[PDB]
Amino acid sequence: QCESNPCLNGGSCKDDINSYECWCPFGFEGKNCEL
Amino acid sequence: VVPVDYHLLMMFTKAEHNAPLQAKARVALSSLLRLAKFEAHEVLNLHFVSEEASREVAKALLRELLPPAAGFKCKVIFHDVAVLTDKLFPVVEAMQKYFSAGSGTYYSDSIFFLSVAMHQIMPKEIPRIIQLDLDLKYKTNIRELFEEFDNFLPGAVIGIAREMQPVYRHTFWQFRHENPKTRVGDPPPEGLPGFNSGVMLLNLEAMRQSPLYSHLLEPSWVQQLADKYHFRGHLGDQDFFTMIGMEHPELFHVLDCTWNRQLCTWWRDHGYSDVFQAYFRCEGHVKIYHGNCNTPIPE
Ligand SMILES: O=c1ccn([C@@H]2O[C@H](COP(=O)(O)OP(=O)(O)O)[C@@H](O)[C@H]2O)c(=O)[nH]1
Ligand SMILES: *[C@@H]1O[C@H](CO)[C@@H](O)[C@H](O[C@H]2OC[C@@H](O)[C@H](O)[C@H]2O)[C@H]1O
Ligand SMILES: [Mn+2]
Repeated sequence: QCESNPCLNGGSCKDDINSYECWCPFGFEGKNCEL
Repeated sequence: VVPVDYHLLMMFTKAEHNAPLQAKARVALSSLLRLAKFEAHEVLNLHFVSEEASREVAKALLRELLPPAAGFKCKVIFHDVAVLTDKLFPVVEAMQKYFSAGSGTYYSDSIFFLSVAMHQIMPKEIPRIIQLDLDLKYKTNIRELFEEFDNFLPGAVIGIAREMQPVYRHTFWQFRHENPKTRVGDPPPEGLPGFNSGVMLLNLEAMRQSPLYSHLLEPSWVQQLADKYHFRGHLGDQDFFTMIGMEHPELFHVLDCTWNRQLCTWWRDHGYSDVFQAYFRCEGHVKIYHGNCNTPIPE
């Protein structure tokens, strides 16, 4: 299994090799939508 | 008396030196067997999908729990994960790239699609089967679930409960963005939140006999719908059913939430605090708890 991608774009797994941007759900920030 | 068979199927793999899985299986199987009641002519068939090490773990656990208190007839059957993987792969290959962690197409992911092609895998003599996760706790006689087969409307092939987190709200974001007015990914009672695979009524006959269902298994149909929905996932069968469930809700008899009360709240803390309640709300007398994402089940 993989950890869900917190980003709204790219693959379903976080750190999708083919993704460069991360669009976070409202209220979250960072390369993995942390804070 | 002509013997009447009841069939359950559980995935139980990589269980050796995996104590959290064994304890889960222990909680599921003891509650199941403690509370089950079947008439004298009836037999409960417990199918396990396991590699050889887990088959042995399962046998050791089962001997401690069988025969069941209620004294009904119970038969245990094991299916080789490797044999099933090879039978599944031709049917399931093309969907793997859309619904597996992550890409592309690996044999190790094929088994997570077993339910979608279960009608081609189980012998024809088996007309129906209930596939169950092992991170469950049963609060009623499993025999009662079988009556929900009688509630299938014409065209319905599968009984399945809704997903109780906004995971599909998240997954379908781009389709939602392009279609502001869609119910796809919305909470119930009027939204289409998608499905959870922890409890599934697989009517193998109806799956075999459905022209629509057979078409949806074809590579080009899988691809057209995944394109239409911009859909990527890593939850396997759950993701495929959720997707074809958006296009063809007639295929599914939606079980009440109490038949698969999911406890996982992971998505609440990952962008969906506001809407989370609308997905997670389930009321009524609980029949099955589902401690998904390793969530302790209450006692
Ligand atoms: O190493 C594993 C992982 C999962 N499973 C089976 O696959 C099901 C789905 O996994 P899990 O319930 O952990 O996922 P979740 O319910 O959190 O999606 C489990 O209930 C088990 O029956 C298994 O046999 N071995
Ligand atoms: C996203 O990744 C997280 C962390 O790995 C998982 O916990 C999520 O799965 C959980 O929520 C959705 C349910 O359908 C799963 O059964 C449950 O484990 C995953 O979406
Ligand atoms: Mn589960």
